[PDB]
Amino acid sequence: QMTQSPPSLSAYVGDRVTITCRASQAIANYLAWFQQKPGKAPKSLIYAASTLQSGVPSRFSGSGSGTDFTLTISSLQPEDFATYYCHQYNTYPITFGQGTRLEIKRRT
Amino acid sequence: IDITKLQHVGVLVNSPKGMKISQNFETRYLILSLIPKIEDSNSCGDQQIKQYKRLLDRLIIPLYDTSAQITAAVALVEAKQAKSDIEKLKEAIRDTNKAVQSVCSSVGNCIVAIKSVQDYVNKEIVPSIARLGCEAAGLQLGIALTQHYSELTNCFGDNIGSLQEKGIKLQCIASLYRTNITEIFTTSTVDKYDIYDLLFTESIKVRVIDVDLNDYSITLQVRLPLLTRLLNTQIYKVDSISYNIQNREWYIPLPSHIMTKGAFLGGADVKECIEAFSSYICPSDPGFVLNHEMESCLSGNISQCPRTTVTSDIVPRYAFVNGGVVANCITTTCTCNGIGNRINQPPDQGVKIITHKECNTIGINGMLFNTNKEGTLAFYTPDDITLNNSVALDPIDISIELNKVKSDLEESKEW
Amino acid sequence: IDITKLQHVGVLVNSPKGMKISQNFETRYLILSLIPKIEDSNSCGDQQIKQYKRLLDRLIIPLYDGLKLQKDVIVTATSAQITAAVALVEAKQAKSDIEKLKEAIRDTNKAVQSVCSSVGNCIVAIKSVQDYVNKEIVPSIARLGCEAAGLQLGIALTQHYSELTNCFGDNIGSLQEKGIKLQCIASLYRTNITEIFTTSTVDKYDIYDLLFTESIKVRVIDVDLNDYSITLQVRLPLLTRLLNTQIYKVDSISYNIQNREWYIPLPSHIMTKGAFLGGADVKECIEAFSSYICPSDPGFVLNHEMESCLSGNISQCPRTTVTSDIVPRYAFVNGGVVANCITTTCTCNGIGNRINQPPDQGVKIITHKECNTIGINGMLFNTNKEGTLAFYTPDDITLNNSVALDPIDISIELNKVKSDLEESKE
Amino acid sequence: IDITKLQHVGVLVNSPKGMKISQNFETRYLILSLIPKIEDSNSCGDQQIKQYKRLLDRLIIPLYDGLKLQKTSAQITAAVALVEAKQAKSDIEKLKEAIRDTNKAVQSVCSSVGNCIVAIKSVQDYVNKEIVPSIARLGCEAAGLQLGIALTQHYSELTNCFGIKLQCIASLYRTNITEIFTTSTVDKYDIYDLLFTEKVRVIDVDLNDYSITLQVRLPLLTRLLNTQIYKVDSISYNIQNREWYIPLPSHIMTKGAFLGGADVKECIEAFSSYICPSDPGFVLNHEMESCLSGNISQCPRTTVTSDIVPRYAFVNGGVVANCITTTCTCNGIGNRINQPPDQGVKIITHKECNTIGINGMLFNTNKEGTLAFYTPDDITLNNSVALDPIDISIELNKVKSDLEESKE
Amino acid sequence: VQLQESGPGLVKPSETLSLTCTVSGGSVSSYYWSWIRQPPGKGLEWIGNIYYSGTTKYNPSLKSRVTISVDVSKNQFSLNLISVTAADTAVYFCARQVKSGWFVQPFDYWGQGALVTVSS
Repeated sequence: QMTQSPPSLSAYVGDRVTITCRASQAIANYLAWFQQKPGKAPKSLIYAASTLQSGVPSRFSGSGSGTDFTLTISSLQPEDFATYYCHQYNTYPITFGQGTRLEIKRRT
Repeated sequence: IDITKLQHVGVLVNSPKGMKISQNFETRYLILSLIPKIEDSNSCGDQQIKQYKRLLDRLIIPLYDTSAQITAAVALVEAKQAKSDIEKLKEAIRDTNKAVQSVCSSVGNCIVAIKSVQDYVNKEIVPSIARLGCEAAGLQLGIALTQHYSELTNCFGDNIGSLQEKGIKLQCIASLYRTNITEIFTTSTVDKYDIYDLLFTESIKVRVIDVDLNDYSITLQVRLPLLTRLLNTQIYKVDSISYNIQNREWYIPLPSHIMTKGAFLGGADVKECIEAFSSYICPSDPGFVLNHEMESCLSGNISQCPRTTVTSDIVPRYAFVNGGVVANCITTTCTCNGIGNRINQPPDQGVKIITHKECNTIGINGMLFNTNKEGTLAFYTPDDITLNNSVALDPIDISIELNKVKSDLEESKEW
Repeated sequence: IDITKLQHVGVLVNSPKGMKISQNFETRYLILSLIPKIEDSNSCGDQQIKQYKRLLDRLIIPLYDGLKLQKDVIVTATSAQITAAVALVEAKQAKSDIEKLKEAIRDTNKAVQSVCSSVGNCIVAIKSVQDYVNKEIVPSIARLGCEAAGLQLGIALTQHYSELTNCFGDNIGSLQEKGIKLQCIASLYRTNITEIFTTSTVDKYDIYDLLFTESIKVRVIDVDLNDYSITLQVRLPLLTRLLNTQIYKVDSISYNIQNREWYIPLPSHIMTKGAFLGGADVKECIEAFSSYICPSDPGFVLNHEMESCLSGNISQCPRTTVTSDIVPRYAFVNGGVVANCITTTCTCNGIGNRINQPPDQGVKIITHKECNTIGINGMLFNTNKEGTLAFYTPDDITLNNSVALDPIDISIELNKVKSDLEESKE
Repeated sequence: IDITKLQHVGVLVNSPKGMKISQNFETRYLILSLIPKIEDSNSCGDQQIKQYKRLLDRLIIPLYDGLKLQKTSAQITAAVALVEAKQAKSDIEKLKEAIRDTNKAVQSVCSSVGNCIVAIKSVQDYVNKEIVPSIARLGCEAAGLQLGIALTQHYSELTNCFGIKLQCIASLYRTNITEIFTTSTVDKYDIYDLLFTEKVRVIDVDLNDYSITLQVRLPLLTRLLNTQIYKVDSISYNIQNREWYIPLPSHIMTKGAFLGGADVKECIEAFSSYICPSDPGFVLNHEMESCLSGNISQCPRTTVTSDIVPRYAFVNGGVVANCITTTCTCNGIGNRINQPPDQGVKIITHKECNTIGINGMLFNTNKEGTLAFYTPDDITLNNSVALDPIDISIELNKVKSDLEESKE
Repeated sequence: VQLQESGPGLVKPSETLSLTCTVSGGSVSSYYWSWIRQPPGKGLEWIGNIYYSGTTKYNPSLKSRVTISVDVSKNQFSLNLISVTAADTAVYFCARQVKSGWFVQPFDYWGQGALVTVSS
């Protein structure tokens, strides 16, 4: 089973921003970070924790394995304003987490 | 030992070997642990198995209090001190960082068997991080430990008497941990020797002196002999065949193994005694000691040998003595198809002897090959033999002849 | 029983112990369903079940052939077939309940079925693997998929099939006359015996004996070939003491005369019950704390000379020429420690000496008092209680009942006797 | 053989049933190939796919020293078998070369001289079922998981039986048992009779490919005739209130037109048959068989020590027993039927017994085993033998005292 | 590629419900699809997969309630369930995902939203 370290991050543009999903039970097999964007159709982003999908930029990347796992991002931009999730495959019911409502800052 | 006549009357002396005994009682105490490792709490099925293992140990915990019990208690009480000693170290080493680790001084070891499958678990581990599941790792682990449980239970399911006697034996525990211990059985103990006898640790028996229901471990005093030769003591090992007489087939019985020493001998029992390339290994000198009459039959007035009626099998066709052939061809007719004839019928005979120089390839019931055949053997001697040791084995037949003698002696003692 | 005087001719008679017998036939019945059931097989494991099914024919068909042979001249050949078939006909009376109730298992998955007509008499069942299949289900659904759960099932069923074929071991087509033990079917499940073998009905007596039915065997009265079930006449005992019953044990430690280590032969166990005096065959039956549980009355009759040896007329005790076992040389009699003190050099270090024995005296007792430190190889030990002399020690002893034990030796002797008969008054 | 005159002394004789033994053997050579070759794909392989190989094959291959001893004669039966195997080993190796890298063709039916070495490959049927996971469904790493655990299981099943019994090496190949075991030799005889039979053996072994070689025998069944097997079941009979029985083997038979004991302990019963290679004909005392031939007045005896039910049993509906340890209560009317002291038993017949209920067990009559007639005989208690040798030793030692004190 | 849902958006309680989902491009019969839902407020709950060989596997949180369909010709698949309570007021996305190693994972690939609004 999975969860989320922050339920939100009031992160302004221009900094590293990341995550710590902890597996419960702590385990290897991997988690498909996907962003859901309310108002449009979602899609799957990072299959197997570093093999980011076709066409997604290299800004995102994932670093870790096993009991927990974390993100790696820099050079932020507002278009990534969408609730992400994480995942636990190898306990057949396809678990998710509560959610990460990111909130960009410096409103124009 | 007139083998040159034994060839002619049927008895054979094949493969004379040596003998040795490990009369010593060097013991070292090596125990069990049955609860392997896990990382950050897996426990995926480790609870499904341990109450089950307690269900085994149910009929292992009890105890209570004879010229073998004196041994089984004197060893145990002299070592109850060492048991109390290893209690502390047992407490220390129940928990570990690796599978195979235990240390003691007083050069004698205390090195435990080990957390049973922890070798395969240390192999299993690196999947379960970075590649696999709690589910799949527990799957593997459960199937493995259940294999191990059955493999354990076949050795020793239970207490109640006569299971431990042909149970716990060190070579069966070796079979239990075989995949683990094939390399390091010899190394677990300090002693080293050739493959056959001490490295083999011949079929020895060990007794569980203490058991821990609470932590699922058994305290085994492993016995471990020390070997040394016994000189002026060899063997003239034995096997018999058929032998015709009056167109009827009789034989003579003897043991499967014997032993001689200087001037004494005996048909030593070697069931609990493994045979080797040059010298077999009994744990104690057998005493299959025999009649003066049969001693003479062996090594003297051979006319005093017995003679008995075959019924089960035609033992000839294992008629091969130093390249030659020794079989009951008066009835199991034979052929020298080269140097061509049919083998003849001397009616007084029970076994011809045919040399490699006589027949350059002998036939039997209908096959034809040749061994070497240039060995060392000879014969020319026809014989007529006294008949005053006719016996039998069937108790019915003995009793009937006895009742016949009763009839005769009753007639006589009335007369 | 002259317990004491024997102890200068090499005997340990341990102690009296009581006895029990299974007087009655308390009887419940069991049936089996050798398949496990799954709640949903959405193209799930069914090949493995087919493999097991095909394999099980080999074991199950000879059983049906034999069961079919069991019938006598019917009322709808050999000895115990009589009682077996009569019990099968008495089971025909409960065939009604059995055949009504067999379907509830196939109808519904469950580990143990406790449907019963009355409280006292109940008939129950066990699906061969379902206790474990209730956790084989979870790898198949909501832990993993079925591609490997089916494999786990296959290995499980193969282990179970070997585990049954060991005890229903088809050595012969007509094997049914041999008894299947309660303990293979006890191990059919692993951890339900201490529940059902104590709960099947009122079973009160403790773990030790009544819940220790080793010797008991089991019938087969219904075998099926379409749902693949077995039925078992499960007898059950009901025990009480038996009167005046004293079961002793018997050892035989050598007394060597003139460097000839010989020993009286005797049975394992000897008992006495009023006038009864015979050495039972109790290997099949349990050793308890103070009273032997054997179903039958194993006492029987022996040679008169053996009774005379036990009764006290010891000059008829038969000696025996041997190379003795490792056993008969020395052990302790309740404080009185006896050996053969011509071979093993019993050596009291207190006072320090080798212990003297004449060749005349076979063996000799040394008690608590005559030497506290009775000395042999490994003596740092305890010395408390009585082993009484009580034999008019020393005495003259005879030899005229010696024997030989191996048949060929007797054949030799009687052949000599034939020649001697042909020589005496010829 | 003379059942009729034997009914009166406790004998049962079940039925005549012949024998069917092995005389034509049809030796076949089988090779076991291992490491199931993945279907022609890539990207997967492991080590404990191989670890056990050195282990078992090194347990086995040093067992060669006890073969050159050619320079109970099953030693040389084995020797001749091994010589024939040696003679064929050339084509054995040629086939092995063909099949090894062929990585398919699980079973081979070449049939150059006789039937081909089948070269049973360990798992390849299941592996063919397995591949479609490994390709077009998933990667070959879940396949590696499943295959590793399955291959390990198959090895653990090997190690149980590696003097092998052929049914276990069959049980290795659960499906593949009946096919080859049926159709190697064209089996128009009962397949089930063949199923009963069981020896299988190794002759040599490869270590670099790790293939095991076996020499299988797979015989034919030729019915011997003019020879029928009998079962025997004796019961008590009483003398002076001494219950003595008649010792006899479990079986007897009539080879040709002569007689003799029978040892079907080797073999399985049938409806007319007993599938044993060996022909047990173990001669017994002429004194004994004088009774079976018919001369009953020179039979042996013995003091009884058994359970009860060997004191009564059926003979074709009509029951025969000792009426003293089991009081004969025919319901004609139900009352005790005691003997003369002369007899030991009574052959009770279809006189009034409609449905007897002795010992509480009610069941039905209509005997058919004829000769409703008793037995008067001599006081023919001559051979009062004893079985256990101890009693005989004391008996003859009393005889020794007797002769020694009477010889003076 | 492109997935796309279809069907009504109103169901009275304890009735049957069924909605369809179809591709616009791609290639059916070579792999699976699956169904995911969530309430409008919180969470994300997997319902079950669909496999082109007529095989489905479901979350036992909703055990024995549901069935998923196949359609190889029209390149679609749909739902059919019977215990349509009110607490399942939610949205029902569609999945289309692909192999990786151990066993294979469905997720959001294309679905704009199945507008469900159940009512009394």
